[PDB]
Amino acid sequence: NEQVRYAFHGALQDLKSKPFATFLTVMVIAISLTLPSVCYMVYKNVNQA
Amino acid sequence: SGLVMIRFEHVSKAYLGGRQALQGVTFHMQPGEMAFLTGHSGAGKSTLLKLICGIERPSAGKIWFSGHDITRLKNREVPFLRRQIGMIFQDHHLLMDRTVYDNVAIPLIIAGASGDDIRRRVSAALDKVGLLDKAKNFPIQLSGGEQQRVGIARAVVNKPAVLLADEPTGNLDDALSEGILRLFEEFNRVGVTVLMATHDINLISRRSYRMLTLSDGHLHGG
Amino acid sequence: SGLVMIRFEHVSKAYLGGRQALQGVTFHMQPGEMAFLTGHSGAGKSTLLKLICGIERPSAGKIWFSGHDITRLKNREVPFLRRQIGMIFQDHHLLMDRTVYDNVAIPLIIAGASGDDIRRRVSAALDKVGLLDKAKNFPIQLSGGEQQRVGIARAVVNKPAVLLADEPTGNLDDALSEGILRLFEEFNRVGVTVLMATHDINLISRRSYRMLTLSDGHLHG
Amino acid sequence: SGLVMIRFEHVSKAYLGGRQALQGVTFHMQPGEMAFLTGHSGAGKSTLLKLICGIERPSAGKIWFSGHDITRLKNREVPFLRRQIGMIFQDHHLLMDRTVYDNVAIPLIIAGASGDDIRRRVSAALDKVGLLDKAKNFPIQLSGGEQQRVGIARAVVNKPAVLLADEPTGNLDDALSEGILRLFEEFNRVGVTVLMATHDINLISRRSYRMLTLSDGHLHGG
Amino acid sequence: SGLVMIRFEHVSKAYLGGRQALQGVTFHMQPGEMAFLTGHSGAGKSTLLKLICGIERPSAGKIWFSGHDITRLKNREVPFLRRQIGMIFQDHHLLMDRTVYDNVAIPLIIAGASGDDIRRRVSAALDKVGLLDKAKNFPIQLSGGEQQRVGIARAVVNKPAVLLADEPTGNLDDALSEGILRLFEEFNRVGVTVLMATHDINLISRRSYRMLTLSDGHLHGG
Amino acid sequence: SGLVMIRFEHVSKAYLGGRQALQGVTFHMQPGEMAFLTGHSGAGKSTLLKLICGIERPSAGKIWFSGHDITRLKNREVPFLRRQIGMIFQDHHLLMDRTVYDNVAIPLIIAGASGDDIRRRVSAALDKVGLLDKAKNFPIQLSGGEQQRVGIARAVVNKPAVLLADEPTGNLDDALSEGILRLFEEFNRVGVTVLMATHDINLISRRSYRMLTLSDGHLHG
Amino acid sequence: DSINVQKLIGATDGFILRPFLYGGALLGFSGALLSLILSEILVLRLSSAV
Ligand SMILES: Nc1ncnc2c1ncn2[C@@H]1O[C@H](COP(=O)(O)OP(=O)(O)OP(O)(O)=S)[C@@H](O)[C@H]1O
Ligand SMILES: Nc1ncnc2c1ncn2[C@@H]1O[C@H](COP(=O)(O)OP(=O)(O)OP(O)(O)=S)[C@@H](O)[C@H]1O
Ligand SMILES: Nc1ncnc2c1ncn2[C@@H]1O[C@H](COP(=O)(O)OP(=O)(O)OP(O)(O)=S)[C@@H](O)[C@H]1O
Ligand SMILES: Nc1ncnc2c1ncn2[C@@H]1O[C@H](COP(=O)(O)OP(=O)(O)OP(O)(O)=S)[C@@H](O)[C@H]1O
Ligand SMILES: Nc1ncnc2c1ncn2[C@@H]1O[C@H](COP(=O)(O)OP(=O)(O)OP(O)(O)=S)[C@@H](O)[C@H]1O
Repeated sequence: NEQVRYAFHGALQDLKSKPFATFLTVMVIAISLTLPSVCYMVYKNVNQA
Repeated sequence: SGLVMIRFEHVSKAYLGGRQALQGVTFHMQPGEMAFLTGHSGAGKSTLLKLICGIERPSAGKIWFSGHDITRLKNREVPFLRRQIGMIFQDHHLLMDRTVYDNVAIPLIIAGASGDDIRRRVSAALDKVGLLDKAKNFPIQLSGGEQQRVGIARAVVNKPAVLLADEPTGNLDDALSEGILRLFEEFNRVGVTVLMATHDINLISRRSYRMLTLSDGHLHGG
Repeated sequence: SGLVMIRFEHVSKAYLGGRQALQGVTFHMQPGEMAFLTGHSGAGKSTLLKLICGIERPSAGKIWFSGHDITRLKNREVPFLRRQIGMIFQDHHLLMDRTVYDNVAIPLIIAGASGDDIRRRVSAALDKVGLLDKAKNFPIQLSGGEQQRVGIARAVVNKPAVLLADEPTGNLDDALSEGILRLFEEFNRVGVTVLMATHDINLISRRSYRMLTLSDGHLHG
Repeated sequence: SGLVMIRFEHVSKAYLGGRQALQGVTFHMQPGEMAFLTGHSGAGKSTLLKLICGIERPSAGKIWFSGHDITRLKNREVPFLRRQIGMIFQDHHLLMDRTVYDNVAIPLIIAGASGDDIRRRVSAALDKVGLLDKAKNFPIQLSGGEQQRVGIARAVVNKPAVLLADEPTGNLDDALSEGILRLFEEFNRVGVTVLMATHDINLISRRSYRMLTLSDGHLHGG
Repeated sequence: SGLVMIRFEHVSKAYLGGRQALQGVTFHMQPGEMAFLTGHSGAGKSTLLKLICGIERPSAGKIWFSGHDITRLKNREVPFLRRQIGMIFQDHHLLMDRTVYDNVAIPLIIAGASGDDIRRRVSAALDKVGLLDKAKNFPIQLSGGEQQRVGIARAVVNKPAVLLADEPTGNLDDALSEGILRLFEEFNRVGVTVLMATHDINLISRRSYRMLTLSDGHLHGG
Repeated sequence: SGLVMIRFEHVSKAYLGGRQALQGVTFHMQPGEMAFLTGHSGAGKSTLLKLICGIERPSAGKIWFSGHDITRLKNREVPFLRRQIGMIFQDHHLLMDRTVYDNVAIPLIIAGASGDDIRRRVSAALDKVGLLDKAKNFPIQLSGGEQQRVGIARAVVNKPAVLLADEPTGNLDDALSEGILRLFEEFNRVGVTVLMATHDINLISRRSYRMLTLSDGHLHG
Repeated sequence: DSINVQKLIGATDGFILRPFLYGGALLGFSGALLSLILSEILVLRLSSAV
């Protein structure tokens, strides 16, 4: 059970190790769902209209 | 005799290039024996030390570690074979980007140990090698014969049943090499076998330990 | 005297940890001199060899390579300093995923050479070390004493003016160590200075070359 | 134990000058054993190697070669004793006026062999020593450590049951001496004993073979 | 086996400062065995040689000299223990104010011997060491490796059952050191054990004698 | 050249027995030179080191210490000759019934020093050898390799102009012998000449210092 | 280098397949959350235009 604490610690310290690249990657993963989301909203709002 | 810790039968290791690294190596090592593995450059010295850890599999013969045959050890059981084997190479494999404390505490985290359990053992292990009060510094700013002392400290952590030294002190001074050898003798006293492979002439000549003289893959002559 | 190929003034190198690696190392090497750099482990033997290549910069003093000062060489000019320096380390830095022929032709393409020119020089370089008819095979298939032999072959390509060896033959047999040392003489004969830094005792005691003793960063004496 | 190849009982060798070359030498050598015969200059090292070949007869005691006692071997049977013994000295006894091919092919002509039989064995023997494509040159134009390699090639021809090396590599480089020793180990692997007498310190110190330390004619202390 | 001349069981020697000179030294020596006692500087080499003579008493374990236990030997019987022990140190303990003849004749006067008996034995003992015609000169005007030869001559007088050499030839030339070692082998041939403790690398490497490698008070590893 | 610290002319030393210990030993040592005095047992290695301290007087020739002649130095002036000479022997001459602190403060009180002055210098001297926090303990309690370390500490007190070592590390391990030799370099760096006389072969072969070979009383050559 | 050292010391195949597994899962979750928040704010900003 103590094994899954070094796991979280290592993953978090790895993501924070290079915040430049980490932020760049979370941004470009944010874009890839942004438009699918907004296009589903224009799907439902015109469906209601 | 009793429970031979390491035992080869007719072990051969031919590589994908079709050349013989070992040929008919047969020997056994009692639980507590300290031996030297000498030989010329092209002899399968580090090849012999690789088969024991399960890093490489023999092309023939059989290998017995403790009481279990590991000739065709399943890949699931390999990580538990190396947990009983301490490995020291010519150069330290230290992770230079991380503190010595954690760099030594790795094997306990591998096996799974309490946070306070880790604190006690690494402090003790860093003390037997004589390198306490050094646990906070990084491997880069320790001196050349001081990084190796951590490599032994990392290996001796978790009480390995065998240390396999692959030409340690090869880049160390003669005065420092003797000190490392007195360290290995310190561990061999309690319960753990040693198979120090080496090139040094004045290091094995001052001790009365069993010498295994590999020559073109053939193991013992004396 | 003439044109001292390597010359150190009262030089020092303190690292970020605030410890003295070198202290007041002064010496000079003629173009053609072969010397041995010996010392204990805590002596800056590799640090001394690192200042010559521009890998590290001195904290004090002055360093002259050939007839030029390189104490504060700009980062624009370092790659042309290392093109006249042969660098052999204890552990060969061969590229494990690439054939020997392309693992020894690297220095030539660095300066830029013709395909025919590359073929001729590497073939000659691979023959001086005696490892011809071995160029098509990968370094993993060679023995522990030939991978190093390629390392010197890579260093001697482009005809460096100086060969720097950082404890070569440290993982090599005593029979092989003499063979490697006879290789470095073959080069020191023609035009290249050698600064073999080593721990060995029966390799430097069979020769009458200059011995540079480093003790806690203090050279020779 | 089994069939001791070489065995001395109480062998002494006093010469016509009335001085003792050996005194009470007692030892035995198994068929396959490799041993070193060390000692100071005036000790009967080459005297001990002379009694085995039947070149000299003991003044006391008995000598057993294979299963046969050769203490008072009849002069008719001596040439058949030395046919099973390979002899290498400090210097090559090469016949410098004759080609290496025939200089190596001598022992087969001594025993009596077919012309084509001679061609096959000397080519093989010149290959184990690694000196093929050298069979046409004369011993004078081969290098110093290359003439000795033929001397081993001549001895190993006809498959001797024992090589007796009388300080070989005494005029050879340290790098060359190790190569010759790896050659002797190559023969010792298959079936043939070796009794290499030597002075070298760094040659016997790298191997784990039995060492026989003659001192003023007294043979073994360890 | 038979009658072990020297035998330690679990011998430890802790001094008044509370530091361990020896820890669990266990070994035995047959009557005639020649052995080398090597080790680093701080190892109990001369401490081990001190317990045998009864100069120092063990803090634990037992010591057997010949057939008699001398662990708690009574102070009345100590002088008769050392009469069977020859003692040679790194430096000669010669009495420089007195002639070599009497300086060698001391042990017989200690035991009590006839005046003519003393004349015969010291002349013989001065001859085995090769130092006859030197009995009238004083130790000061003999050369450095010549005073030590008397120290062996004094020890070998009265036919000791064991020579204990405490780093002899430590201030002697390499050429002279080998000569002294051939002297010790000369005595070991007849009936007397030797426990030469030493630091020399090229002296023990030329002989095939048992080597006892002390390391921080722990005795044997090979 | 400049001021030769030690200079021997055609010198000889025949003892009362009528035998030649030295014969025609001529050499000179600069102020700062480190040299090795090697030879066999019958060669006057210690006799050569004894003439420098005034312990023995030459039977011929001339001996100059610093800039002064000491060939026939009067018995009134010898104690001031030995105050600039550090004397290390094979066997340490430590006083066994007296603590290390008072066993190293002997040279200071010889010349006469203040109690505060004595405390400061011996504490610094006991720290250069690395044997601080050991001064309160008796020499018998130290290991065989630290009693010698006090011996050098005693010699280096009062800052001698020359260190004379008579086969030190003869009863010391090879690992310890190098440590003692690294100590003598630490002193040869600043201002003190060293005349290490030794039998060792792997201690003098790792350095590039001047080697004075004595063969039957004939020096160098 | 850390992975090689861990495998040599005796780390199991699941010990090495962990920091990454959690890293990837956390990265996906965080990216989806941030993407949804950005989408909501951009649609509510275009609500000004509508
Ligand atoms: N990057 C560094 N940061 C801090 N200290 C360093 C660094 N590199 C070297 N040192 C120190 O510098 C001293 C000498 O270092 P080196 O030059 O490597 O000596 P060296 O061990 O003889 O070289 P080798 O063995 O040929 S690689 C030692 O005390 C090292 O700890
Ligand atoms: N991965 C490999 N592929 C092919 N041949 C190999 C490989 N590893 C080793 N060999 C060969 O195996 C023989 C002996 O193996 P080595 O492990 O290199 O012996 P070694 O060099 O004495 O050990 P070290 O590393 O020097 S202590 C040599 O002929 C090598 O060329
Ligand atoms: N033909 C001989 N006549 C008289 N004495 C001899 C003869 N051959 C050898 N000796 C003596 O025998 C003793 C030892 O014999 P050797 O064979 O000379 O030993 P050895 O010198 O160790 O052997 P080598 O040739 O050096 S490997 C010496 O005292 C020699 O002088
Ligand atoms: N007081 C003395 N009386 C007579 N002869 C002496 C005296 N001191 C030394 N000798 C002789 O002088 C020669 C050389 O003596 P040493 O100077 O002691 O040589 P040494 O043995 O190299 O010195 P060491 O070993 O460093 S103490 C030898 O032949 C000694 O016998
Ligand atoms: N009288 C003593 N009092 C306290 N400790 C001592 C005494 N004699 C020896 N020791 C210690 O015992 C340990 C080993 O004993 P030693 O006899 O000095 O070993 P040794 O130095 O190898 O023998 P030698 O004389 O060098 S051959 C060392 O740690 C010494 O400091």
